[PDB]
Amino acid sequence: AVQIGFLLFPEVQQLDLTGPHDVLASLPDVQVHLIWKEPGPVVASSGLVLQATTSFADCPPLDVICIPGGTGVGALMEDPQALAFIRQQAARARYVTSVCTGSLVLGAAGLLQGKRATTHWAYHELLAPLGAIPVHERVVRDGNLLTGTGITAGIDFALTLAAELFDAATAQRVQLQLEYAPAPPFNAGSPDTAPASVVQQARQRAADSLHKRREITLRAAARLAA
Amino acid sequence: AVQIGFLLFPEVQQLDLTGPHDVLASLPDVQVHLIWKEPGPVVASSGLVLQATTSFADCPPLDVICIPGGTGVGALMEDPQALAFIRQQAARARYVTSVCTGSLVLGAAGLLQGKRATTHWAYHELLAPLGAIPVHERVVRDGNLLTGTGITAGIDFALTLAAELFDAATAQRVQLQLEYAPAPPFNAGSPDTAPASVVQQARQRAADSLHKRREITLRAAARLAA
Repeated sequence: AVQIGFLLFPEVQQLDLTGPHDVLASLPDVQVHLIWKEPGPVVASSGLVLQATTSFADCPPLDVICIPGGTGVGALMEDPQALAFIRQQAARARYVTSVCTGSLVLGAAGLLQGKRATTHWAYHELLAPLGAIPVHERVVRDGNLLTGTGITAGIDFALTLAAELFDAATAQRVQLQLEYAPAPPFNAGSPDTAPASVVQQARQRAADSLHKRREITLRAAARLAA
Repeated sequence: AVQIGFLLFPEVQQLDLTGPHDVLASLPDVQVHLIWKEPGPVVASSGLVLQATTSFADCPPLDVICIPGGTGVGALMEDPQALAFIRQQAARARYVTSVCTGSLVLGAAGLLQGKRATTHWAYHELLAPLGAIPVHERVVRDGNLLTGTGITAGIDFALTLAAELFDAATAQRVQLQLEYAPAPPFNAGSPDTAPASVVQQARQRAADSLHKRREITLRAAARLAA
C-alpha cells in the first residue's frame, strides 16, 4: 500500500489538507495518515475540529509527505520535533509536497536550500532567506519536491501524483468520479488579476502576520546557518 | 451575524462540506454550524473524523443551509428527522444549497418539486422521479435554490453567496486571500470531456450504488405522492 501522510497542526488552514486527502483517499491501495505529536483532536484556524491518526514515533515510512499551510505555520517553523520528523521522512519519500505557506515549513527544515519553490503571494519574500530560488508559478517542481499555491493546489497536484504513482487513466477516472471541473465566478485569485483596490485590502490585512513571520524566518535561517 | 449551516452525516463526502466551510468561515460576521442529531464525532466516507457542533433542536434559524453529498445520502433520503429539519430551515432560509448528490436529499424532502436542479452525473436520472426539472449544468439556480455539481462546487458558489450577502469586492478579497485559481492537470471532469474508456470504468464502478438508489428514490417519491 502507498503510504501518504499529512502534517496536521493547530491553526492549520484545513482545506489545504482536506482537499488532497479526499482525492488521494479515493485511490486503490493507498493508506492516508494525519500526523501530529499524538493522535487526537487538532483545531483548524476556522474552528473546525480534525483528528490526528498517528504520532511522529508511530508513523510508517511515507511514500508521500504533504505539509499544509495556515496561521499555525509560524509556530511550526520553530518546532524542533516537527522539523526533525519532516527531515527524517523527506530523506526516503518519493514525493515531498506542500500547499500555500506549508513551503515555509519545508524552508525552516532546510529542505528548500538551492531548490526552486513557491508559496502564498503575500509571504513570497520569505523564500530567499530560507535558501530557496523563488518562483512565481502556481506549481513548482524540483526533483522530488512539489510546492503549490492556492488553498486547492493539493487537489490539482494530487491528480498529478495519481498519474505518476498509478497511470493517467487512473487519475482521469478519479477526476470524473468526483466531477472535478472548477469554474470560479471571479478572476481575483492572483495579485496580477485582482483589482488594485482588492490587492491593497488583502496586503493591509496580511501586514501584521508578515511582520511576525519576518522575525520567525530570520531565527529559522540562523539555525540553518549553524 | 449571518447563520450558515452544513448538514454533517455519516459517510458524507467531506470535501463537499469542507471546501465551502473554509471559504464562508473567512467572511466577517458569519457563524458556521455543523449540524447532526447531536454534537459529536461523525465519520466521512474516507474515514476522516469530523465533529458536529449542534443538534437539530438547538440549531438557530439559518440564512444559508447547505447539504453535501456522499455515500451516506441513501440513508438520509429516508431519515424522517433529517428531512423534517431541512424542510423547517428551507422555509425561511435566504439560500438553500447542495453539492453533488446532496440535491437527492433536497429531492427526498420535497424541495425540488417543479424546480430546475442538477446532481452528480452518474445519478442524474434520479432527479425527475423526485419532481425536478433536470438540468445538465454545473450550477443551477431556481429562486433561492442553488444546486451544484463537482466535489468543489461549494467553493465556487460560496464566492457567489459572498458577493450577494456582502458585495463583489468582499468576494474578490476572499478569493485573493486564498489565492484560489484552479488549473486541473487533466480535462476528465465531465462525461462529455473524459475518454469513453474512462466513462465506462466510472459507470461500472457506480452501477451497484445507482441500483440501490433507484430503489430508495422510488420509496422517497411514494412518500411525496402521499
